[PDB]
Amino acid sequence: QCVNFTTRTQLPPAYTNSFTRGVYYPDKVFRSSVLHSTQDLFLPFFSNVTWFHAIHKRFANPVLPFNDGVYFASTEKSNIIRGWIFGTTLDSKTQSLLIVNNATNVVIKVCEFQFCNDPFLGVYYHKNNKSWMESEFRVYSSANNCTFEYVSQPFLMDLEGKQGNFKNLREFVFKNIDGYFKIYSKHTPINLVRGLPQGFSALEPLVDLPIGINITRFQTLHISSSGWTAGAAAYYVGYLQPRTFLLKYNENGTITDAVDCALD
Amino acid sequence: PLSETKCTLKSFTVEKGIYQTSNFRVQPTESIVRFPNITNLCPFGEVFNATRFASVYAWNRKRISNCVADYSVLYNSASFSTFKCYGVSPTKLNDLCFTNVYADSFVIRGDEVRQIAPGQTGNIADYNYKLPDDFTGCVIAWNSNNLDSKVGGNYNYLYRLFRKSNLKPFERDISTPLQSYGFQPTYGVGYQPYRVVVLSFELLHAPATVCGPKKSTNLVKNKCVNFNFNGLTGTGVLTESNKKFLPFQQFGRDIADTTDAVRDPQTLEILDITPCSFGGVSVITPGTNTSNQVAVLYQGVNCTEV
Amino acid sequence: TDLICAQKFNGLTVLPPLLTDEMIAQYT
Repeated sequence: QCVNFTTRTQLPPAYTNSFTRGVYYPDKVFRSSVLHSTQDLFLPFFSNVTWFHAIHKRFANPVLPFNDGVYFASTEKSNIIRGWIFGTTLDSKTQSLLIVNNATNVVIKVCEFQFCNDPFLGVYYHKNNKSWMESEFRVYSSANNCTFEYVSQPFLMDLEGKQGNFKNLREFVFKNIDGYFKIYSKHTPINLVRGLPQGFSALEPLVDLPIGINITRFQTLHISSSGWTAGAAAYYVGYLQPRTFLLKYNENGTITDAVDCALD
Repeated sequence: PLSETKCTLKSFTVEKGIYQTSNFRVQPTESIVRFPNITNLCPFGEVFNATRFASVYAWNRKRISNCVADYSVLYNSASFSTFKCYGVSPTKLNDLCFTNVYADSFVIRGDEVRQIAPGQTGNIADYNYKLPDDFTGCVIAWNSNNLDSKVGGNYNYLYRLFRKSNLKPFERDISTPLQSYGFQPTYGVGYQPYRVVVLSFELLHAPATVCGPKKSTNLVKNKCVNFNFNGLTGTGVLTESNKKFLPFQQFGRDIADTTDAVRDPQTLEILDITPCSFGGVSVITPGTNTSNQVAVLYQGVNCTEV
Repeated sequence: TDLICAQKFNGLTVLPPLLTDEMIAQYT
C-alpha cells in the first residue's frame, strides 16, 4: 500500500510518432458525403508522444499534468492497465475521479480518497476460473463526501494472456469542456511489436461526465506488497492542443480521413 | 386572382403576360412531440413506501439529483390524506426544473399536520422540526395508522416531547422525558400518527439536475407538421428513410449544414426532415380588353388537394 | 457536371428554363 514496489524506478521517457492518432467524432451531429471542419482540443499529426513500458524488473508510474488535455494510446494483449485516477492535489483535501474498468462495466466515482504511495489492485489464483478479476483494493484506505457516482453499460473484453506481438489496442481521449468531462473510446485489434502502426482510426464517444471539478494531474493504475511486480504492457500519453480537423464522411458516416493543417 | 395582378402591378389595366402576384406556403396540420423513454425512472418509493422511518427529530434527508422527478403520483392517485403546497400548485411541480431536491421523511401525530407551516410554533415546531419563513416547499401527508402504530406505543420514534430550548428551522438534534407517547391505534384520528415528507426546493445558477415535464403524442408521416423531439423545434415533413445513424449520434445535416433528419429519442427509427411545400403564385391572364379569364400557376410543386 | 434539392430546402428556388434541352438540339 504505502510501500513502493521493489522494481519501481524511473524509466527513460522515449518518444514516438502518432500517424493519425488524435482523431475523434466531435459531437453527436451526423454528416455524410461532405467535408466538415471543426476546432477543438486535438492531438497534432506527426507529433511526439512519450513511450512508456512495464515488464516483470522495471516499473514506472509517473504523474503528468492534465491541464492541456491528454491522449491515451494503449498497445496491450491481455489488457493489464484498467484505467486511471484523476485529481488536482491527489489527496483527501479535494475531490478525486476514480475510473476502474473490470472488463465488464466502468465504475466512475467522485469522492474524497486517501491515496496510498503505490496503489494496487489485488489479482491472484490464476489456475481455475481466473477471469483476471480484481480481488484486493490497495488503492485507497477510506472514502467519503461523494459528489458523483456512475456505472456504464456492460461490454466484453479479452483478458486472456497471449504470446508474441501485441494484439489489442485501446485509444482514449479525455478532455475538459467547460468543467464537464467527455470520454472517448475505441477498441480494435492490431499487430504491433514496438512503436505505432501506420493507419487511420476514428474514436467513438463513451461517457459524458457532468462532474464540474478541476484536475491538474493524473497517475496510471498498474499493475491491476513490495515484492509484487507488473506484467508486460505498454501505454502512451499524448498532449491535446487546439487544432482544426478537416474530416471526411463516407456514405455510412464513418470518418475515412482527417486533415489538420499546421504542417504542410 | 385577376385583381391580384391589379394589386401587384398597381394598375387597373393588366397587360397580356405571366406575372407573379404572391407566394404560397402550406401551414402545419398538427404538432408532433416525442420524448425519450419515461418508463422505469427513479421513483419516490424509497422515501414514501419505505417500511420504517425515523422520528421527528431523527428525520433523514435524501438528496434527489441527476434523475427525473415524477410528481403526478402525489395528487392524482388520491391515496393521500392531505397536503399543503406553497407558492406553486401540484400541477406546476412537474412543469419546472429544480437544481436540487431534498426529502425529509418523518412521522407526526394527527393534530400536528396543521403545525407544519412556515413561521409557526407548537410542540414539534419549536422543539423538533421548524420551517423557515422563506420556505417555498411543497409537503404531502398520509396515514401511518395501519402500520407504524403499535399497542402501548411504538419505541422506534419515541416522540420526544421536551427540550430545554427551541430549534432553528431545519435543525436535526439526534442527542440522546421518553416517556414515549402512545401510538396505539385505538386513539382517534387526532392522536393517530401520519407520515409526512417535506420536499425542499433549490434554484441556483447551476444547471438543473432535475428533469421537467414529459409528454408524448402519436407520430404522423408524409404531412406538414410542427415537430419537436427533445432537441429542436421546427415545421416540416417527416419521412422515414434508409439512413443509418450511429447509436451515439442523433441529428443529421445536409450539404448546407441544415438539419435534414432526426432520430426518435424513444424508439429506434430515422426520419428525414423535409421543409413543407412552398413557392410563388404565377397568374396567366390575357389583356384587360381581351377577357377576364385567369390561370393560377404553382411553381415547382404538385397539387394534391384539388 | 442532390445539391439543387438541398438548396431548395432553405428557400432558394431554382426556376426551370423556358427552352428545354430537346428543343435546343432541334434548332441545331
